Amino acid sequence: PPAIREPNAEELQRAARIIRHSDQPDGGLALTGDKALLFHESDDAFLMYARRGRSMIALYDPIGPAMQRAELIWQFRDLCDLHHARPVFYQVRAENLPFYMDIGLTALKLGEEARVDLLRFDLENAGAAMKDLRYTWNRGQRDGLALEFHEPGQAPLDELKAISDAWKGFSLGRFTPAYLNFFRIAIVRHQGKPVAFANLLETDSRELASLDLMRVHPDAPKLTMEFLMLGLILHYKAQGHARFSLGMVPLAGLQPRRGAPLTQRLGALVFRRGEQFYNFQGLRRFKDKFQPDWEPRYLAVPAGLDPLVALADTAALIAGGLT
Ligand SMILES: [Cl-]
Ligand SMILES: [Cl-]
Ligand SMILES: [Cl-]
Repeated sequence: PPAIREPNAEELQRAARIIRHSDQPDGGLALTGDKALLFHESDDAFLMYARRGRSMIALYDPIGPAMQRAELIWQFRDLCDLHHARPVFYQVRAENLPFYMDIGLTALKLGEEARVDLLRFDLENAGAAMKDLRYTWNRGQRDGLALEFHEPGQAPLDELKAISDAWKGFSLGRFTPAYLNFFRIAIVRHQGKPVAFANLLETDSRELASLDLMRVHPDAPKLTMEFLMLGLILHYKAQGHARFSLGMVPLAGLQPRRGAPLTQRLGALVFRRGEQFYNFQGLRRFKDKFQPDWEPRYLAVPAGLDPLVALADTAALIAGGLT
């Protein structure tokens, strides 16, 4: 069998095209180039993966049209058997689960993704949740916080490096010019001084927009984070987008429920930090400030086999990274 390689600049450009034609902005993580690309025979859809141990671990569901997604999943199983490796899918949607079942994979709960319904989101709606955001938006504007947007290529990357340094791989983006040049970038300035930034995952449609890197200067005001997020939500709402993703919160960050099946517990082993799980304290509570809708995300592993092995390889690949 041939060699698993990183994609070239021609392949990356082809992948970038596929993402634009999709409703899957999170596919933009393929553009770091540290993930191998499995293109459909039509070159209208791709799947991204990495190898760790005897496992081949795909990142997210395949990027592309519905039918091509399903056929890529079968392609991947074929490719995995050709290399004598076990297929693993990291952070997949429940709707694609039947396809993973068909190639002989079961699943473990990994966490939950928070997405804000932009069409329903309004700061003048009821509830104290909206009240607090109105305060954050005005109090923050008094204090000199301002959100700006830069087309791809723009934005002082030297000023971004300052925040980035004061503040990996596979499931995350990389602070490199080659990568950040692909995306729109939002910057928060405290009375002119850069205090936070974030690259923006978009598509040519307005179905979904999400996040990747989001780094904040440690000396920045407390509200900078909340302000930056709220600003992005209002921004994409105005642009006419339907949903905005705040990212995922792994199991340990959700409300603890023991007495639960191992299927909905074992997924925690992906995020271990020494003698402790990453607890992701307040991460759920923070995302909940914007009243998002939560949806499960799964880790697809070979069925009828001890998932501890695939969990180990997945844990190693992730190396503790999250948005
Ligand atoms: Cl996702
Ligand atoms: Cl999907
Ligand atoms: Cl402060």
